[PDB]
Amino acid sequence: RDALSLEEILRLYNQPINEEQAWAVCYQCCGSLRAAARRRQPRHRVRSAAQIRVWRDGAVTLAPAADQCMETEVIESLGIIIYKALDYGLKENEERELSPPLEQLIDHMANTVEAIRSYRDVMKLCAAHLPTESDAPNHYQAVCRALFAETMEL
Amino acid sequence: YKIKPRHDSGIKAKISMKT
Repeated sequence: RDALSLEEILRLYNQPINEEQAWAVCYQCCGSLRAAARRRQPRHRVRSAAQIRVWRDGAVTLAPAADQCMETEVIESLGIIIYKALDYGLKENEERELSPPLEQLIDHMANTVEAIRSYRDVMKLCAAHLPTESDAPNHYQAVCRALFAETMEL
Repeated sequence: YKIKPRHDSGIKAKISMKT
């Protein structure tokens, strides 16, 4: 097989993703969505983790759900789905403590803050999490590549 | 990772209200 859904990955591990994987899926998915916007592809909200496809080479793409849409709404729905992958298997009354830069990323993506407006803004914030910003493409590809290979061993 | 009791109007709570 060449791709696993984020949903499959969560089920196989029966535990949430780690923080680095959240940063990486976010960066990588936004990279693909940005390439698709260049070709005026139809925009789809991320309804569940099933739509997020992690590939053997570490690319991450967004499939349409089996069933107008602003760029910000795709981002918002991705932010929500990523948060649920970090929260996977927790009781409704418990809450994972995220590092502050990652909480901030999610808060801004989901518009729950008490300012991100494109795929490119999300990528900039993900790149800034690394000590050396220019390592982002190779590092985040490597994280998702490892996430795939490891899940395939189980 | 650290687990703590759900925070009133923290991130988990704000996100539960969007869905």
